[PDB]
Amino acid sequence: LHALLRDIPAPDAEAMARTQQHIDGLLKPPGSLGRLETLAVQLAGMPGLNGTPQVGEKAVLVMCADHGVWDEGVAVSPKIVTAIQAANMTRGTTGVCVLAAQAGAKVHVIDVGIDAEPIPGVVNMRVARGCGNIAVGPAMSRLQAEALLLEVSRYTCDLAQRGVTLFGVGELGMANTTPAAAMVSVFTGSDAKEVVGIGANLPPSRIDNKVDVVRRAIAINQPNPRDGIDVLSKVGGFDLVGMTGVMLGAARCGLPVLLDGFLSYSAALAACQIAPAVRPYLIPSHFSAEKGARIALAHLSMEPYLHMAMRLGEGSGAALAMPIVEAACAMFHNMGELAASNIVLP
Amino acid sequence: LHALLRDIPAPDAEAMARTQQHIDGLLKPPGSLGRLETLAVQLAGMPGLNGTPQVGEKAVLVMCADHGVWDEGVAVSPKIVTAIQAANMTRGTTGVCVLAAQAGAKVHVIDVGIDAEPIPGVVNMRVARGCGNIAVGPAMSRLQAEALLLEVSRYTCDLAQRGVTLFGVGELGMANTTPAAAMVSVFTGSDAKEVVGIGANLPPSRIDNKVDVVRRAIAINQPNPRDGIDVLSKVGGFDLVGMTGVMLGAARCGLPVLLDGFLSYSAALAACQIAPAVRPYLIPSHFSAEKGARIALAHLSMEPYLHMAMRLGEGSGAALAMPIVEAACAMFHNMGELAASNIVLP
Ligand SMILES: O=C(O)c1cccnc1
Ligand SMILES: O=C(O)c1cccnc1
Ligand SMILES: Cc1ccc(O)cc1
Ligand SMILES: Cc1ccc(O)cc1
Repeated sequence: LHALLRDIPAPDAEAMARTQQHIDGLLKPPGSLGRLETLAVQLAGMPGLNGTPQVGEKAVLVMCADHGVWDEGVAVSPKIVTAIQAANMTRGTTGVCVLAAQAGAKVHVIDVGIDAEPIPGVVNMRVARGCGNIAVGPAMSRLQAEALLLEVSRYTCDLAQRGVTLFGVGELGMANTTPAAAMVSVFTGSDAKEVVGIGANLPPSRIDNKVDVVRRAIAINQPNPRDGIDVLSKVGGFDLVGMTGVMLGAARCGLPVLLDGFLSYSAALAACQIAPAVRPYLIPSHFSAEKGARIALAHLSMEPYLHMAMRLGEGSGAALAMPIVEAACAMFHNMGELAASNIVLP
Repeated sequence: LHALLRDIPAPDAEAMARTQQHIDGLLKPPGSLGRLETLAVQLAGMPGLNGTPQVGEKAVLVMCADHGVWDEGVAVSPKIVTAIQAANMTRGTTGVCVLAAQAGAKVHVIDVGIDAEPIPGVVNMRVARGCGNIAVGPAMSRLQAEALLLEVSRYTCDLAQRGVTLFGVGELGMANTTPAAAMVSVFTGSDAKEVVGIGANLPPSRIDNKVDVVRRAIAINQPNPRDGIDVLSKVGGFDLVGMTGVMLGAARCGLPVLLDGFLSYSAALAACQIAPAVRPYLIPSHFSAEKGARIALAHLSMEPYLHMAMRLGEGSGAALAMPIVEAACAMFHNMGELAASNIVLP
């Protein structure tokens, strides 16, 4: 793990310089394609991409798990939905499933701790049957967090070996916006009220309780903000841990990862805390409708491309942005050149 | 034309109601897919779509034309670029070309007034060899505007008859951000300084002159803000007129049109002024980096989906958003249902 972290590659400045010059010479006013140009340069710098913006196979990894905090009344969805939806992921009837198919991406469903019997067809990496109730203690042990990080990381890099060049990250876990808010609060130093949202349609009345739960979780566990693994283990969840693991894995592999929504921002903060070297590999997708989104994104210094007021999760936002990534590549490779048209600008 | 305007259909509220109920029953928390749901309902209301959100063939119409105002020193691009780029559109090496191919859309290049010899392969609807210099008089005659509107409108609806169900609108015309700013200024009642941008890399120094040119255009022509055709003819251009014509045509045909950037916002204001019934058919794509974008969008009451800091034009933003439209349809048609999973929410 320290090995893993040690070996994350830095971005290739040389490839990026070559990319930039190439972009500048395309059939358009310089810088006219804005963020699409910056994206292309970013990709070019990723070692697993072979010095150029390109997209081979795509995969969306969905981390599923239950949370003990559900018992605190922080979520209106029945606990069982996690298990139900996880099975549905195998049938391709879910939101991320539908959106991934549209993008030509494959969905990988991973059970990191669903509180139900095992689901056939789902990748089994179950830590336990749901994590500890963060309100009265830690979600899990540091050892448990570390091992899962390690395990997911490896699975991720392994896909790389099979042609995957672009990852998307997602989750499924009733009550998960609670640990996400706790993490955000801790990493950003924001007060709970500021970052706690309605999650999946939590009634306006029930909010106060959700805020109290987050505060309690923090007070009781005393997570250390300067220690990402400490935070994850104390006030996070298996699903959150798994997402962080994808990010660590893609970076080590020198490949890009598309973030999703709120839950993913939490995991990204953790990952960046654990290894800043991870940052350059992250790509935002959309701007989650969760209340704490703005704060979390500010701390990641990220500006999403899509404003869809989405708040479903599952990696649906990630899938939706994949075409944008492919667009930047298309632009890079298929546009003509100014010089070829004898076009001279100032 | 008055016929044309008379016959624009209202949206089908019945289809929309059915759509909404269907969306609500999908495998997700109600309203969780945000703008993707609203988009789907919007499409369902469009009569040319047959009561459901669907996408058949797609086309991006690019209106090309030169402007006399170029002579005022408002643009750094050589005048000839219009003609050059128009030809390039036939070769598929341009930005919109590359992005359309990615979206599976076909690009239609239409010459409405390029100041050069005719370009083989380009649809010929040339009004004149460039429009009048708006700084000292009108861009064209009202008759000329009306006829072009009519002609483009028809061409548009005709494509419908060949399976096209989704349009994208774009332009190509050196100096065109000048008439666009004038129109915006006039329709919104904003001062020129507020809406005049750098267009295609206009040097910061040269801005003042661009602002003076817009003011002059307005003072001299005295366009009537309550008369969209009056504005277009006086301070617009052939390309701007053509874009408005696409919007009028798609609406009459009961089909959706994706807007592009700044230039397209100008045309949209005109179209809405001319026929408010057009509004429900318009779909924003991205948020142009042009200075006057925010003001123009506010007046259209639109919030784009994509924030890419793009400012190329050509309909590139339109092409880039097409996948989003297809996503809303995919969502609508391919997701499973709550009831089927025995999922009951509050
Ligand atoms: O932004 C998200 O990903 C999200 C928001 C609410 C509930 N679940 C997921
Ligand atoms: O927003 C646009 O479409 C645009 C901005 C600048 C120059 N040309 C087009
Ligand atoms: C130089 C240039 C190229 C393309 C375009 O659409 C405008 C200007
Ligand atoms: C009810 C539900 C459905 C999907 C999902 O991802 C979350 C909750």
